[PDB]
Amino acid sequence: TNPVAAWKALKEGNERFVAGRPQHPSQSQKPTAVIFGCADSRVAAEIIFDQGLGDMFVVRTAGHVIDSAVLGSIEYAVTVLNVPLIVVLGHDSCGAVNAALAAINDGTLPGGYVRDVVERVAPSVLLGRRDGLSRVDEFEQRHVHETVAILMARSSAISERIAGGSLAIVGVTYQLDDGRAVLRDHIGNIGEE
Amino acid sequence: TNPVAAWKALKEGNERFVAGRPQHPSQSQKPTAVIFGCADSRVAAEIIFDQGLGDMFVVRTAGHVIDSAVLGSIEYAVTVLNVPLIVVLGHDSCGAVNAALAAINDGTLPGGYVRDVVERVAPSVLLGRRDGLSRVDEFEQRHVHETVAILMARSSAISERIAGGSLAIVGVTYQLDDGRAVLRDHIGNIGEE
Ligand SMILES: [Mg+2]
Ligand SMILES: [Mg+2]
Ligand SMILES: [Zn+2]
Ligand SMILES: [Zn+2]
Repeated sequence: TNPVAAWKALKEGNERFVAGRPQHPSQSQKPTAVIFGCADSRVAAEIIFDQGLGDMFVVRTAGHVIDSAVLGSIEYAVTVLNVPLIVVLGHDSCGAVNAALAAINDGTLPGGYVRDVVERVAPSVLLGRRDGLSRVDEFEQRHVHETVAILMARSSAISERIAGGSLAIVGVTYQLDDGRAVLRDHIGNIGEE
Repeated sequence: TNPVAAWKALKEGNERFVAGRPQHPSQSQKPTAVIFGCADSRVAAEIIFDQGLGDMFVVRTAGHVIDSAVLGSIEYAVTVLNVPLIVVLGHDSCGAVNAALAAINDGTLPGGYVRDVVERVAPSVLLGRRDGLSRVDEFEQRHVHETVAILMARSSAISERIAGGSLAIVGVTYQLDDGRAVLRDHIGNIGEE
């Protein structure tokens, strides 16, 4: 019902997952959070954060790429379903980011609608390279950061609710082999204090 | 490695889920299938089909709406990752479909990027109404059907691989309270014979 309670639920759920003591095995009302994840993730966010049925509204694309339908999906959860928290969720060994890194090397983009994915991931890799980054996971962390920024800049409905106090957005990553959800970016009050 | 083996894996996995005897509790290589699902689904496809880690490449938007990034995501799995099967996965009590039905009644679309979602779901509801449909689940089944058609029409890379023998696309629905994955549409050879 607010960003503090929503983030508390996810943080505790990931503590239970990491501990190997889940409350909602195979997931055992209106959603607590929007999760914006990557299509090549190897594990469901509902497992990572140990949530039950209907707790999460989940949007997923290759490399977290955003177009109008992706944006409208997230805006729908916030404005229609009144969801109080958006989590941009990144992961280790992201293949989409590796594909973007490959295209930059070769100086040309792939064809068809695959172009549309790589051209939306490549800007973050280029910013990353300007700042001295060189590894897929470093680029993915930067791309999570940039994706949070894109969502606020492109959607007045999102940005207004964050300013107004009823929405927060966080950038979070995990490494599959350790399971910990690492909080990176946080815009709005989520009760960390 | 081909659409027959891919569909066999999913069908058997859903039989194990329904039976209450899963091999991959909390999900216990290159993906076996693309799943295109709805963001307001209440349960992960990895549970419904009892799959392990990395087995599924999952794209999700509100109401299965398609834009360039969604399409490119699916095309990426097929052309880069050589995934042999796309599953358009629908579900009961879909809120996005109910939101589209509401907008049609009122004769005007919602604002911001929410417009972009409802205007991509509304065409299926209108076709549904022309054919005498009236319930959310009937409209969702029709919308699964239309979404399979859209993917083939909009992507030459997808359509060519289906014609060529290396890709199939299926439309599947489930009702949460019974768990069964119901096969509705099937383009290509998936070994049902
Ligand atoms: Mg902060
Ligand atoms: Mg057929
Ligand atoms: Zn990824
Ligand atoms: Zn739905």
